[PDB]
Amino acid sequence: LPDLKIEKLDEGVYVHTSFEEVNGWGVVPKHGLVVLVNAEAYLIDTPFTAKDTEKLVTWFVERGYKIKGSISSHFHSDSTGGIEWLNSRSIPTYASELTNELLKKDGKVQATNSFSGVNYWLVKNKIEVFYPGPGHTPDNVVVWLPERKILFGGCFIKPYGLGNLGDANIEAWPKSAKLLKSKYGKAKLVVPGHSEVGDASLLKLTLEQAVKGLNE
Ligand SMILES: [Zn+2]
Ligand SMILES: [Zn+2]
Repeated sequence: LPDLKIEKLDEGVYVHTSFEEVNGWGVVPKHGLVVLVNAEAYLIDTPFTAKDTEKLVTWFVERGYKIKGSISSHFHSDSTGGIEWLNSRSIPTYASELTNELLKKDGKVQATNSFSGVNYWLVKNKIEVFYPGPGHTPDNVVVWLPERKILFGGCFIKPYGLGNLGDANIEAWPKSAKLLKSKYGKAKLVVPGHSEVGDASLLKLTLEQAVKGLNE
């Protein structure tokens, strides 16, 4: 029910926030990014719905920023819900091979472009994809913007509680978070999927929460 939000975070970097009512959770916000590269837009995660995906795309297109592509950080609908709509508009969609395998298992439309293995450049030296290992989901990836030092952690970054454990790997999450913290300690900003933007301390807080959740 709250409207899509689009807010500038940094030069060429915007945070989009969409909202869903989730049974037992109440209203759940979902953050992704729009990243501008030579005045074209890349969507980092789609909103939950085709409606908010269209609103997001239109906001940029009507301002002269063509959509070059989207990438989805994991198979959950809060990262993937707009894939069908983007595909229908011939906008390239990206997801890991494993994310696409889990979408297909969940009866969902797949991204048209897949990648495997651990580091992938969506845009050489500008938008990097990294797989830290299983945590929130088996397939969760993070997106790094090296020129800005901004990490989109997505639903893997859980600084105050692990959220929905439905598809989580509570055994692997601590090792995965330790690796992410080691690689991205230099981050200026970490953008979580469900919590507000913070600094690199969110990598430590996620590790602390994963360690705490394995204990039970
Ligand atoms: Zn999720
Ligand atoms: Zn999520």
